[PDB]
Amino acid sequence: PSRLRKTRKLRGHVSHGHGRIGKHRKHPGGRGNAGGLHHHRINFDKYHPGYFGKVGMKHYHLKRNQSFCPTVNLDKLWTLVSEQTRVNAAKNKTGAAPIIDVVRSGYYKVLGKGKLPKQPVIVKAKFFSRRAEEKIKSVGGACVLVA
Amino acid sequence: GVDIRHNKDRKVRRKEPKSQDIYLRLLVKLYRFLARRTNSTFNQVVLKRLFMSRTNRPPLSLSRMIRKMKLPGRENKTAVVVGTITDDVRVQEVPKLKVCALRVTSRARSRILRAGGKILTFDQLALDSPKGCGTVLLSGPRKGREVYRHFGKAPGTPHSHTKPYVRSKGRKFERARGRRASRGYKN
Amino acid sequence: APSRNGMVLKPHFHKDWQRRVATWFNQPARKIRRRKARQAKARRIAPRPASGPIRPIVRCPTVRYHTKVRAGRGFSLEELRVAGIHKKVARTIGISVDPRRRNKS
RNA sequence: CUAAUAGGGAACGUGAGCUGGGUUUAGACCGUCGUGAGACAGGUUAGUUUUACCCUACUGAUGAUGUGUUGUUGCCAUGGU
RNA sequence: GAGCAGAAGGGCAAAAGCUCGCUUGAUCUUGAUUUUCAGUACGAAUACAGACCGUGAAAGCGGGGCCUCACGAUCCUUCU
RNA sequence: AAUGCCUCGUCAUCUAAUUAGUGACGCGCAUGAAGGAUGAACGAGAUUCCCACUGUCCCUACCUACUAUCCAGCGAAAC
RNA sequence: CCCCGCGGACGCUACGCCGCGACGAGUAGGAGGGCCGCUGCGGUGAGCCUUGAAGCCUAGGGCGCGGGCCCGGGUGGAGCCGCCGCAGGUGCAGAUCUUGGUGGUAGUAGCAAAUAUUCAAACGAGAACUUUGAAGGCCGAAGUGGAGAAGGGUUCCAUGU
RNA sequence: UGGGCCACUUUUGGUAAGCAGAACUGGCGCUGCGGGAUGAACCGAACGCCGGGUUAAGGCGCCCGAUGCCGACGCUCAUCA
RNA sequence: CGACCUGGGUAUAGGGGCGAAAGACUAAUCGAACCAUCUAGUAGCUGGUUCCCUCCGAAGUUUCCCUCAGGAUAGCUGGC
RNA sequence: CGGCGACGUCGGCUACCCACCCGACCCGUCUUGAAACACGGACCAAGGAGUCUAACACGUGCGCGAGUCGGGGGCUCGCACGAAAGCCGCCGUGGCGCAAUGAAGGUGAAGGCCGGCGCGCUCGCCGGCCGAGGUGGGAUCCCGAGGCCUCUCCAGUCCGCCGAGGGCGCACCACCGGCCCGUCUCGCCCGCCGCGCCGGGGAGGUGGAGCACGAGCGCACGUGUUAGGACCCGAAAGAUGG
RNA sequence: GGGGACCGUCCCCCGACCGGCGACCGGCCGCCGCCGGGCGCAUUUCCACCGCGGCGGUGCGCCGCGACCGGCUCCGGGACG
RNA sequence: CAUCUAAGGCUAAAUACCGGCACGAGACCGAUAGUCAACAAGUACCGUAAGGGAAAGUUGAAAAGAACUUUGAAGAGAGAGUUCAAGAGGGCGUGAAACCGUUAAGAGGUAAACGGGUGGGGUCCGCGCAGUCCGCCCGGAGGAUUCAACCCGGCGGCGGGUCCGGCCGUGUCGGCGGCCCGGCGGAUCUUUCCCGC
Ligand SMILES: [Mg+2]
Ligand SMILES: [Mg+2]
Ligand SMILES: [Mg+2]
Ligand SMILES: [Mg+2]
Ligand SMILES: [Mg+2]
Ligand SMILES: [Mg+2]
Ligand SMILES: [Mg+2]
Ligand SMILES: [Mg+2]
Ligand SMILES: [Mg+2]
Ligand SMILES: [Mg+2]
Ligand SMILES: [Mg+2]
Ligand SMILES: [Mg+2]
Ligand SMILES: [Mg+2]
Ligand SMILES: [Mg+2]
Ligand SMILES: [Mg+2]
Ligand SMILES: [Mg+2]
Ligand SMILES: [Mg+2]
Ligand SMILES: [Mg+2]
Ligand SMILES: [Mg+2]
Ligand SMILES: [Mg+2]
Ligand SMILES: [Mg+2]
Ligand SMILES: [Mg+2]
Ligand SMILES: [Mg+2]
Ligand SMILES: [Mg+2]
Ligand SMILES: [Mg+2]
Ligand SMILES: [Mg+2]
Ligand SMILES: [Mg+2]
Ligand SMILES: [Mg+2]
Ligand SMILES: [Mg+2]
Ligand SMILES: [Mg+2]
Ligand SMILES: [Mg+2]
Ligand SMILES: [Mg+2]
Ligand SMILES: [Mg+2]
Ligand SMILES: [Mg+2]
Ligand SMILES: [Mg+2]
Ligand SMILES: [Mg+2]
Ligand SMILES: [Mg+2]
Ligand SMILES: [Mg+2]
Ligand SMILES: [Mg+2]
Ligand SMILES: [Mg+2]
Ligand SMILES: [Mg+2]
Ligand SMILES: [Mg+2]
Ligand SMILES: [Mg+2]
Ligand SMILES: [Mg+2]
Ligand SMILES: [Mg+2]
Ligand SMILES: [Mg+2]
Ligand SMILES: [Mg+2]
Ligand SMILES: [Mg+2]
Ligand SMILES: [Mg+2]
Ligand SMILES: [Mg+2]
Ligand SMILES: [Mg+2]
Ligand SMILES: [Mg+2]
Ligand SMILES: [Mg+2]
Ligand SMILES: [Mg+2]
Ligand SMILES: [Mg+2]
Ligand SMILES: [Mg+2]
Ligand SMILES: [Mg+2]
Ligand SMILES: [Mg+2]
Ligand SMILES: [Mg+2]
Ligand SMILES: [Mg+2]
Ligand SMILES: [Mg+2]
Ligand SMILES: [Mg+2]
Ligand SMILES: [Mg+2]
Repeated sequence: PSRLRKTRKLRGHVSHGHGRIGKHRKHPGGRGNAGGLHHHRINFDKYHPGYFGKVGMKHYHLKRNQSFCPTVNLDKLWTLVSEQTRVNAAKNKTGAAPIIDVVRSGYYKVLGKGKLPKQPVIVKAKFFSRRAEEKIKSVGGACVLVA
Repeated sequence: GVDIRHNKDRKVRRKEPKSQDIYLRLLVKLYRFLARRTNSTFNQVVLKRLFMSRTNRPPLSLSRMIRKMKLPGRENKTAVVVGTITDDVRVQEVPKLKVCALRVTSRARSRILRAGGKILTFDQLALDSPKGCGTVLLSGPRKGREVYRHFGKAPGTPHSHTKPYVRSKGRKFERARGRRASRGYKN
Repeated sequence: APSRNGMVLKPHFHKDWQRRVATWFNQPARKIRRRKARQAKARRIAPRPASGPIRPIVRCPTVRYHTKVRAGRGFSLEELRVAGIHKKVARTIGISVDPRRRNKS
């Protein structure tokens, strides 16, 4: 809505909010990111450190599918299966542990943030972290690798 | 003439909700009367939070609510939040909670009710405790927002750990000069 | 000129973009035209499936998608050979055939 | 020569008053400087000087107000000198 | 009232000057701080901490010059 | 000297009187040889003088034509 | 246990109403409010209107701090407005602004290059200018004469206005 | 916005300047009002629309509000007061 | 009477022509014609920038910049 | 309490003209300073200048919420409206968020208390519990001795208010710890189909836009910055083809 | 692959106990009110008119006067310490 | 090790479309706008040429477009007539401002104009010109579907252990009742009865 804007309130004020001394001119200072090393250097250094220069090795023809490895933490591991899977295993008299295949749910790596409830579980994944495997074995579970 | 300054005369605060939600305005009418006609400071805090903007009323997760209600001496008390109660899927067991919230997520509401809990709106809370007795007034994390990572001292100053505004994150985006001693300086 | 904190923005509008702008006001008409052509084609092939030929089961290539299965271009010649279907009769009875796809497993 | 041939101001009075010798465009010559284009508070020659009918000022020319109309003869305020 | 390399100012006497003896702390490192300052950088400087050393009988002192000046980004190159 | 700052150079001549002209001199700021120096004829070229001639002037006057002026008709512009 | 009386003002669009206290300059600039204004769309006003819409004019009556608005009179002759939202090519004194129109100047400057006109008559409503006649003059054959090229294109010639 | 300027006082260059350059506070710029006849800055005082009272700085022959007080004490005569 | 004047027909075209030379002339245009387009070229520079009331209310200073008629930066401002 | 009232008077005036007293220089603009002998403006009418797109940032409103979003496609008499609306769910592909850090190879965020043991060696095998530590502040909330009452009292019946002190402490702030990735220094152990120039672990500093019980996503609006003709008008120029 | 069982939600029912008849509704009662029709037909009730009537409210068509009270203010007398 | 088989050829569909033919629509513009062009517009006109390029819509329902008389040489008038209207008369809907003529009123030697304060005059306005109104009471003289209380009927409002139903929320059991004789789901178990190794 153009009726809610400052231009309706600036009718009758000669400078339109841009001043009488400095006026509103075309491009004082340059166009775009002009002069980022000369007369806008303070702004670029203050808010964008690291902007200028090269760092690291360049790699031609990056295929992002090769490095596709979504990760899931331990605190969300039991959300990949139904609540019925969880409650049946908890009240199970035998030592049967459900299998959570994180690859089926769309994750490849199991990271170890958080804590697990105290009941065994078999976790299928492409990759595990050291602490994720340690906590899974702590609750009596097992880590099994898939490809 | 009087030697005074007028630049701080007008106090800047919400005197009413900027929202046009008529259900929020009705229970603002309710708690405006309660704050005026009682001596309870609980009603005054609740009323001023009803005026507040959404960023000033962050959501409260189930885990944080459970943790604050598990502190000693808070049993059988009503957890009141002026805002949304949100499910947390990182908690496995939900105790019996009595809660009053402006909004409750569908899944958080189902979990609370299965645990044997109780959910009240703010008009039911007024009937249940007009003076707000036996309540635990909680708030969500106010600074749990992405904007607060960018706030603070400028990223290009020493000892500042504030996130810069970058379109993309990678080894080519704002990592060379001013970020490592090998390229000019680090600070 | 930059002003306080901000993002270094690089718009790609230095190249007379206003002379090549694709508006989409014919999108609802294109959806109607496609829908009418689909209906007309289905009427043309009277009892035959409206979608087209049957496509094979195919695993998606990369490591991002090899857990997923979709429809391929056509049945390979080794598949038709052991199914007992001639590779020239297959297309006439609604079986799509892809002669350039092999079977690794 | 004369009594004397005092010094000055008025947008260094005065160019819709003139003139245009000088300076101060474009042509050209000489000396000096510069590799050169070119330059010279150096010299020299040739080089378009537009408009007033408006307002005021001023110069003159009719008139105007008041004595009822109209005419003759007059006075002198004031200004110049 | 001399000298301390140099401009000037400060400082300094069994010193910081002069002469000897032994040496390489003018080395390897991470942070913090001061100075200019926007409390950005560079340069310079201060106080530590961890190595490895020098010197001295030792306490200690020393990571350049008694202090205040003597210097230099991105990109590229070159060496380790 | 159309080339010399000092400079209105110095001397002579021209005049009553000449920063002008001509002749002469020359350590010449900074003349000079394919351009230097001469030399008739020529020139809407620059300069000085003399005779004659005159309203250029002393010192203005008068006359003629067309205007301006007034009238009938017509009728702008600058600003 | 009010009752010989059967009764008792207003209010509170709560985005409303009421009370008390202090305060009030403002360029550049920012913000808020606008029952200020223009145009169009969705709703709504059982809206207005040929018994007279819009527009315009008005020594008419008023309201508002103001932006502006309402009403009377006249002209006009066919459409228009209020409220809730929505959307803008949405408000002018300037820009040596653009286009159009109009003043003062001003009945002014001016209608002054190449010697020159006059008398009578006719036609005609009307004659300094037309026509005829009579004079006086000019071009003076390198013409103000008689013919062509280029260019023009019917200006040629009659008749009429 | 990133042209400032002015005044008391301190203060540098300059013979000086309504000059140029600093420090401090205030002002003008952005500010009207009473007074200084007049005036960006001085003196008083800062401002919604008004009635009454009283003042500031400044005044009270007449212009022009207010001494039209029987004001006090002296000083001073100027033919540029 | 000549290196004379002149008609018409031809030739030379824009960084080109033509010039007994003046940067002259090349259709009133010449130290680079005219026409259309790129093109609404760019402008730290000049001019303008349209209704009302209420509230708050500055700066001409710091640092850096081929910076000195401009910016970034801190300061001063307003709003939430 | 008085007077006065229809063809002459009564009241009114913002509005019309005129008179008088005081005040009063012409607006716009740049500017330290304009009435300026600074520029533009003879007059009137109509037109006339911060826009739209994209991208960010923050604020605000709305829906859902560890998710969110169908925008591309498809299905629905193909069509007045309707080019709308509705729906899809094995159309969520995908985007953004949910994980960071390193140039990369890669790695990748749980502790606290009570016990027996090697040696409770700065510590390794377990047990039991609990589930992001602690300090100082901290709205709110909870307890609360003691008071506040009636016509009066010996003696409790029910609850309301004030209340010194005490307690649990939201959000947030300061600080101290802890965890993850990079990089140093020191050091000793462990693993085994590959006994390796193999793999893992510890302590103490330090670098990170991190963790430490999520807050985001979509839509709308506002403001600011930017690229675009970019608030409007304005060069001297440059190029292409005639 | 089908068919089952189990679990989680649901949608209807067969019944009772619990809180309510509610802002989900009817029937009976009880109280109250209104309306219509009778009866009541006159010291009641109502209607309209008159008094230069009174008590209230508002307000005088225009122009004016006075009084006392209160607020603010400028003055003047008198007396006491 | 993987993957294809160059240096020959054809091929629809989905895609594009500011020219053309024919259509439909619009929160667009409304005659200085919208195309330059609403109209005899790429026209008139300009330039040697390449090229440049306008302005310009509206009587009335119907021409019923003013017969006739009269002055004038006519333009132009005065009468008359048509029309609802010519105060619509062929560039004719309305008809602003600037500017001009005339009439009326007022004024005028410090150029006008303006702010504040009054005064005078004028034009209008006021149903101005004996000045509001209405509640109760008192008195006077009059009228009347005539008042209270009762009866009949209708309709409401409020209350009632649920008086009676109908129910509503929360649980509560046989699940008789739903994988045949009720559904939808589940990353829960299974033929240990059944169609594919
Ligand atoms: Mg302003
Ligand atoms: Mg203006
Ligand atoms: Mg530079
Ligand atoms: Mg203020
Ligand atoms: Mg002079
Ligand atoms: Mg002249
Ligand atoms: Mg003159
Ligand atoms: Mg000359
Ligand atoms: Mg010359
Ligand atoms: Mg030479
Ligand atoms: Mg000549
Ligand atoms: Mg005299
Ligand atoms: Mg050391
Ligand atoms: Mg030292
Ligand atoms: Mg000479
Ligand atoms: Mg002479
Ligand atoms: Mg000589
Ligand atoms: Mg030679
Ligand atoms: Mg004030
Ligand atoms: Mg103000
Ligand atoms: Mg506009
Ligand atoms: Mg205008
Ligand atoms: Mg004349
Ligand atoms: Mg003449
Ligand atoms: Mg002759
Ligand atoms: Mg001839
Ligand atoms: Mg002829
Ligand atoms: Mg400036
Ligand atoms: Mg100064
Ligand atoms: Mg200024
Ligand atoms: Mg100020
Ligand atoms: Mg002031
Ligand atoms: Mg004054
Ligand atoms: Mg004075
Ligand atoms: Mg006063
Ligand atoms: Mg005075
Ligand atoms: Mg007086
Ligand atoms: Mg004296
Ligand atoms: Mg030349
Ligand atoms: Mg241009
Ligand atoms: Mg300027
Ligand atoms: Mg200006
Ligand atoms: Mg100036
Ligand atoms: Mg001005
Ligand atoms: Mg002046
Ligand atoms: Mg001038
Ligand atoms: Mg100017
Ligand atoms: Mg002008
Ligand atoms: Mg103009
Ligand atoms: Mg306009
Ligand atoms: Mg749709
Ligand atoms: Mg996916
Ligand atoms: Mg704490
Ligand atoms: Mg810490
Ligand atoms: Mg911003
Ligand atoms: Mg532009
Ligand atoms: Mg160039
Ligand atoms: Mg047009
Ligand atoms: Mg029109
Ligand atoms: Mg005529
Ligand atoms: Mg009419
Ligand atoms: Mg007309
Ligand atoms: Mg008139």
